[PDB]
Amino acid sequence: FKLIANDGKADRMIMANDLLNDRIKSIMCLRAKQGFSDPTPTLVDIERTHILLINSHYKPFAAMGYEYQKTRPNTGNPTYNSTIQFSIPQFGDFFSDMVVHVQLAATSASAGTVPALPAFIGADDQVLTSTSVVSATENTTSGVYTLYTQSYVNQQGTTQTVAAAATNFVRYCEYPGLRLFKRVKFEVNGNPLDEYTALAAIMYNKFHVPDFKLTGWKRLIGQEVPVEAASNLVNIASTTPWGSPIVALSDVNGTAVTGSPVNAAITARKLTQVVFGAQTPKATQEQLNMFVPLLFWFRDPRLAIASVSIPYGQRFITVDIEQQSNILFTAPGNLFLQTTVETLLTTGAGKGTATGVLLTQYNRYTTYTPTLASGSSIDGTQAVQNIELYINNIFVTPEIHDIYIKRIGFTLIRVYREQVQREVNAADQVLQSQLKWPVEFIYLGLRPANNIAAGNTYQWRDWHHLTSVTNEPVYDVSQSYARVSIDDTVAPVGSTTFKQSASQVMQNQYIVPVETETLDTVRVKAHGIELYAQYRAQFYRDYIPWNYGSFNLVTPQDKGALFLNFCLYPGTYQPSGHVNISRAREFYIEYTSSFCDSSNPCDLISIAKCINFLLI
Amino acid sequence: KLIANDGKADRMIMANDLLNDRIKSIMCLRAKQGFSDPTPTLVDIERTHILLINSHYKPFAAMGYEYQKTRPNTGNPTYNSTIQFSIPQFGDFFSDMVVHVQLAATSASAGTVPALPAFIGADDQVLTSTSVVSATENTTSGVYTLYTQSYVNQQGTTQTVAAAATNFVRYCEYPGLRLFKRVKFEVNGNPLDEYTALAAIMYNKFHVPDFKLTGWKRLIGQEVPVEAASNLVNIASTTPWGSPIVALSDVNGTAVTGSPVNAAITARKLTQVVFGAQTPKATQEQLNMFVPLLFWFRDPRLAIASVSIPYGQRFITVDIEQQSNILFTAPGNLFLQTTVETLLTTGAGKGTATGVLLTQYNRYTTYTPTLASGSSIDGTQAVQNIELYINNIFVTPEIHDIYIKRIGFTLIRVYREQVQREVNAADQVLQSQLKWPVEFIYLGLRPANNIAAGNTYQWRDWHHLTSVTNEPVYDVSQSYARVSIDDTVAPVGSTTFKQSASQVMQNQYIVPVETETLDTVRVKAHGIELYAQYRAQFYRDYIPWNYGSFNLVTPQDKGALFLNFCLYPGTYQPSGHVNISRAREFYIEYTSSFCDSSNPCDLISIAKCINFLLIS
Amino acid sequence: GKADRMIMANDLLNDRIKSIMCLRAKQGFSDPTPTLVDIERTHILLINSHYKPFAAMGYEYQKTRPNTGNPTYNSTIQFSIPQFGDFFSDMVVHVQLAATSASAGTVPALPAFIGADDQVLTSTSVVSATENTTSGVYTLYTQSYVNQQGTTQTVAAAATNFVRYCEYPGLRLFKRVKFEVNGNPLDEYTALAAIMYNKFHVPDFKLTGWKRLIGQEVPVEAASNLVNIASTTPWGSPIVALSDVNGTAVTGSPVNAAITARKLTQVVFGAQTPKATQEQLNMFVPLLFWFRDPRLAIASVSIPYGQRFITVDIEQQSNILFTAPGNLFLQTTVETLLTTGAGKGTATGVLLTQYNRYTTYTPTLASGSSIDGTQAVQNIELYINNIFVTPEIHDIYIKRIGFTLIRVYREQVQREVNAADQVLQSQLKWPVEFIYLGLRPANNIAAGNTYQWRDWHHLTSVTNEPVYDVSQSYARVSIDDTVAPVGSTTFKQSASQVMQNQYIVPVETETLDTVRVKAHGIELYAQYRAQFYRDYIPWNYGSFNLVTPQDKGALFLNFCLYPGTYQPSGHVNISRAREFYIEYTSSFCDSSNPCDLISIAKCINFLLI
Repeated sequence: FKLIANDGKADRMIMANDLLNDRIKSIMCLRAKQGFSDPTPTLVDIERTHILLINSHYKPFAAMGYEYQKTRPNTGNPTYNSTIQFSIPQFGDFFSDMVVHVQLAATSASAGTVPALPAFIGADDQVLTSTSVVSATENTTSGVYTLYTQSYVNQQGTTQTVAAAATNFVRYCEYPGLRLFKRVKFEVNGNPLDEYTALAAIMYNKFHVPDFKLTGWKRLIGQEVPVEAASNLVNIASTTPWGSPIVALSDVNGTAVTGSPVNAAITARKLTQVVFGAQTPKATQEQLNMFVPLLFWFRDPRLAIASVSIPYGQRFITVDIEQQSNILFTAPGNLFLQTTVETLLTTGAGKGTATGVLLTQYNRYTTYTPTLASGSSIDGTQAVQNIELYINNIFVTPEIHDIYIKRIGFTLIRVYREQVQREVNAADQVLQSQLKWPVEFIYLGLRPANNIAAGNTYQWRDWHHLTSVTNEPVYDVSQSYARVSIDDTVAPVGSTTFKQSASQVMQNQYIVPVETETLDTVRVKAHGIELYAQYRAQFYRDYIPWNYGSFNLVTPQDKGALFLNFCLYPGTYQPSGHVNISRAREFYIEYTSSFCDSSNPCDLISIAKCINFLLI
Repeated sequence: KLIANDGKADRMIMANDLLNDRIKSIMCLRAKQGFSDPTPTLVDIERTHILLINSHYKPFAAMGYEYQKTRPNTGNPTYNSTIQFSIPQFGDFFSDMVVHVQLAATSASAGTVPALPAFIGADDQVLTSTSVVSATENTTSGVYTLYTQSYVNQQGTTQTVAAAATNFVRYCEYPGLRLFKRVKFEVNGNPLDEYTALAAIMYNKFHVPDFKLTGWKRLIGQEVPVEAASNLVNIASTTPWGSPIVALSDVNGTAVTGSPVNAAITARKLTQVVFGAQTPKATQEQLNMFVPLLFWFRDPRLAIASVSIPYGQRFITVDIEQQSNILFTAPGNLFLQTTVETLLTTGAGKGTATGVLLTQYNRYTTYTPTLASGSSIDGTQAVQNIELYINNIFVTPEIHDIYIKRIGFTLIRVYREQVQREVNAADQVLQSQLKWPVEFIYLGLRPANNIAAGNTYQWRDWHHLTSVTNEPVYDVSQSYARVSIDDTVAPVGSTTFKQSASQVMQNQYIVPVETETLDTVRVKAHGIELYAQYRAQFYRDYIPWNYGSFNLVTPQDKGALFLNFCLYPGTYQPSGHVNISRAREFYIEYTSSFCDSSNPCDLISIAKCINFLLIS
Repeated sequence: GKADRMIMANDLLNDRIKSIMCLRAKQGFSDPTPTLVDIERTHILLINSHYKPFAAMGYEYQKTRPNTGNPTYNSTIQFSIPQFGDFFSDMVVHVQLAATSASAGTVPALPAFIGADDQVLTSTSVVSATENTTSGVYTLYTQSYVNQQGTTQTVAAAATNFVRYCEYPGLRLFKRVKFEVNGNPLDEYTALAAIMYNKFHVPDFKLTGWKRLIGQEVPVEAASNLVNIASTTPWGSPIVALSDVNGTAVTGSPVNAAITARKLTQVVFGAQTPKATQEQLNMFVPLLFWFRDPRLAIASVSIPYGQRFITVDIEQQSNILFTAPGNLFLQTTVETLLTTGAGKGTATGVLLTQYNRYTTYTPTLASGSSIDGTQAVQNIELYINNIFVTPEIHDIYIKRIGFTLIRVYREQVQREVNAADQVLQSQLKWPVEFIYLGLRPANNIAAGNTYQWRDWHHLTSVTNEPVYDVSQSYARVSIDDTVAPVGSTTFKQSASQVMQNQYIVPVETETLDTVRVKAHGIELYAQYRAQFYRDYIPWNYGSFNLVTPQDKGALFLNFCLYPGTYQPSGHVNISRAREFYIEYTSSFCDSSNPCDLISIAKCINFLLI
């Protein structure tokens, strides 16, 4: 390998090595001519035209150091559903990133009871005890007698008695640290300098937490992380779990049989994910510790705020705490409704009834439904045991401090501007009344009001979703077949003395959350001129987040998270585009919906990140 | 305390004594020169030191951007045709481009239940419209083996041979990437840059990091996994097992191996489901894709001046793939049930249909999803809409005339593709497509069977760069039954104590096992070894791991290889290349343990080259 | 206006243009049009295809064998760094371990009896029973060995274990990795450093390559058959879409599926999965030195050939390769027989009404079947990126750069038995950017830990929680065609519970509750919960250079603003680092659970040319 540095027009345009050699020849000639001791050029001489890919240079930084400080609230002992205020203490010359430690006590539901059994299903042979409800359907035409049985059991199968003791489990809503803070306000002189709601926090959750930060984020805000679990070998090369009668069969013409398993060719095991954190129902949710970070522009160290610039007299962080009934929820515990259907096929007298004779075919179907206990609810006395605000304080030399205060003048900042418009219309043009500055981009969703309804038993999960979520069962079913001869003098093949039994039992059940999009098209108009034409929803949810922002902008998992973009580099401090303030006044977001109507009201959530300034 | 000066280390890193000397100096000068405020500027400070707190930014020359969509000039779009778009006149510059493709809802044509398979056993053969039955006697063992096959639906209902049955339909695994057979950007009828689907899958493997992946999938029609939670599988302090087996101890008090104990955590299982375009469905709903055009000017810095490429002769030209390479037939609600029953009788005629005293009965059952006969894709499926979206950029008239006058030229990156079919285990392949400096090359050896119509897995293998075989993974439901048929005989030890067992296929998984087609790669140019003969994993794993930062993904595909010649692949600033001279006589040598005459493979080679584009 | 004036300052720009064109016209330039550099003195151009030419440079990799002869486990291997390029940069080690199997062994002896009655011992099964004449339940215990197909294995017959590699074997094989210069370690690190990198510095756009480089298996996505088919159901008709006598849908009666869906599962079949034969393992273990950065490649003339070496100490095979249960399983069967007539609850009781079977399978080691100690290190080679520059620039660079800033590892591991302690960091004597911290239980690396192959790199106490997939089964059969079955004891009951699969959940118990950091009478970090160092700090700092770790015990004590960048951005001063205390709280570590406090610091040093 030799390094060729001048090979035609392409190398002269990319490396320009002959101009570089002419610069070096010429620069050594002048250094010598002028009386310099060392004629060889300086590294910045070369870097006037060329870039050095091998370069160890760095700049010394003006001396600095930082330290975190904890602070308790001014507002007494913390509770749910209250406003908590923090003073920004006088410590560092600057303060930067902030995070709040939240501690919620271990908690359990109150003792309740087993509820009443369901109603009868069949019209005949109805018996209701304290442990089961039995009914039947007769069918004297076919000879099939169908017997329904429902009962309450625990996980081990032991039947529970109606009105006996039973306790529900408890669980947290998904991303509890994000729902806990209804509003977060940075306060100076009584006036909000910036504030955001849980709506802005979940938008951050959907758009700005890439994978290399995701496990820490979920742990910071109390969301359970899946744990990987490995099975036994399911495949062992050169063998099979199947009984040999069905293994490696060939038909009478020598063709390998379709549906006949053959030995495995690899040795493998299965991976499955389990969760057992705050969102998983438990008899006792243990103490929940969260570190909810505050999503203000000055998290950036370059944008730390001068302590002398904001009077200690009234600089506050203020956090409105959510109600407990929106954070902690009941859910079925160790109690399951067992539904059982049995079919009896008789041929003799009384066939199709409880008195039929000669039973040829028995079938059984059994599902299990996790059931809530009655009178068992969340402990309304659950203590908020601790809440403390952490502030990164930054310190600089007195010389640099003086120069810095006297010379920057102003700093560019980003603020949140929210608006929530209730909608029953399949199409509307909503004036964006709350927008008043240059807007870089707008988070946009159309969240169905039902996602936050107390009557929605999936509110713990649906609350941060921006679509309509329907719940889709996927059943794991175990299938049995059993055959038995009851006459030891008669060949069973072809005989009714060769009985038949089969059963289908629910092994498990998953719930698939199917998202239904609420937005079809979105149009952005200002003074009657289109900022965005009427484009399909997937353009703002998939394309714009894919194309712009690099590792600062995440293509969101939520099918309802839309990104109205107006700059070229949405993540970066350096400005790169916005919508002017005269247009920011008369600003319309027009949507079309296949979902929203009077029967399904929705909230059009628009959250804008706007450019503002701070003088010192 | 901020320390700022601990000996050698702190001067080299922070140089604070120097900084304070500079401050004293500047303050004395500005006073002596007659400045009223002698405090240094922030600019003075930064000539030697970096300020870790600095809100400085630069104002940007005013610019905005807005998208505009246009319809093709070539009439109504269809499969297997050429679509051409004009790049309309609108902005001073045009940049990122995406194309909305809208394929209609579709479903397969009505077919019939196929014929039953051939007999398996030689004895007792009976063929009926609903089942095929054959047997194998064994009068030595007493085991009578009965084979029965039939067609059923998901509910298990028998289906008559030649009865109506309809296949499901699915899209291939990245329909947006396969659909655009070729994508050209023509100026004056000549291709300035063009790429094929092979370039798109290379982008899919190397340049879609996970924080862009979900959106990327939704843009090009790849279904996205949905997380699904199950009921509780572990409840702390209890167990699903029956109590006779729980927490056993042997005669010596030691806990029994294989005896379950109560759980110690409360947990549920997470599982992923898909139900999008690649899942077989009765109806595949309307497919709306937004396929990004992977040209260099997608970078906003590198937008194309509209004055430089005149309207009326600039075009985006897309060649559309055939429908049969995009939309596919799959089994629907029809399954081959393959049942094997073994009857162990011990009385007279044992091992025969006339055996008397049945002791043990075993049943084994698999289900195989089966295609219906004469049920294929709807060839009339319409391309309902295709539209090119171009981001237009507007700048001030003042900067526009300045920029076009002074910028001179712009760097561009072009695709240079060569495909060579091979039947050799080893070979030297001249790269006749390389005319310009080469930055890096995407390399794969894709078996021809991956894109062949006879491969029933083409819908999935088409983008893979290895040989892919299908290993089954079975979930089996094992049952046992035991029944005494005589109430006067003690069951234990009595042939009246029957035995019955069944093995039922609960589900089946297909594991795609990758067999690598490349063993080593050597790169040789003008008689110079650029890369010595190295194992493939050096190019697939180490080079993508070490280079490119978040611009280079370590590919999942075991056959995706990255030949690198620059230090920062993905950046605009050039960082190394292969000169034109060596690019003009460039050989890729490979060795392969797979490619022979029975397994032809395509040595796909796609280079990214540096070229230049002049103004105006 | 007002807001745009400060962001774009277009009025000032238009005047600078108008101003510049006037001056150039006065001074007699042919072209009054301003330069782009003129514009960039005040404004930034968002559309700009400018670039600088780079001083010519190419690179090539070179491959070298050791100086120490043929490689073996548990030895020291040294590579020279040959004279080739003007600079050398990133380094990677190709390791090739031969295909291997366990030795032939035997089916172990069967378990002891369980019940006190009716004990029977053959070479294929153990049987024992527990009577109950009060209830009439006769319980029958059966244990035996089978293979995966269920064929009964005979005691003392042949059986071979399987072989598996420990997790991340490329990170454990390199016990010590070392860049020696003029006889002295310039930088060195152990496997503890490498696993910290595994936890903090491998983002997921690099993760599949990283795992393939160091011998960690990659999960493979696998799709199933349709489990939901819209407008139909797997359930048989009698239980679908039921309504009660009031017209209300029955709770627990399945309905037709609304979507068509299929499952995705993940499987592994790489070096961590037990196999009859592990095929030859090929790893490319990257060497994690500071000079992997091309900007910081070491100049050849400054550290010439002959006084520069890479020295690697190889782990013992016993901590890399492990035996595992192969195709051998302990089947544990319990059968209950409820009889009501004479002799009820014993083996002679008549009138059997209810049968139940419960069956689990436990993978079982074979006796006398161990790993192959002859297993060869078949090849080991060091790859070095060499960089070439023109003679003119190289002469200038070697005369002008002066020095380069470097980063080096400083490790201390102190065994602890205290629930709380304040531990002096004796290994820090240079500025400190950040420290990786963990309290690893000593049993995670213990040979007596069957799960050592998995726990060795974990920084918490890992416990194993089983998760079972149980197949439930029911059977009824009428044994008298002249008696109506409903309500009759001639209508028999039968049920079985068979283990379909078992998963093992690694539950991590944290060993660190709080961490406080002191240095020379200064609190650098007040006593905070571990989750502040594990979760908040890696989340807020480092951008794509700092991954929030999955290991619940990995902590990041940060002392800089931009960890992972070359430009310095904060450090613990030399005076404080020289008297440095890390105080911890533990709810796990005590006399019975020894733990190792692992502190690995990244320190700043400098290198002269």
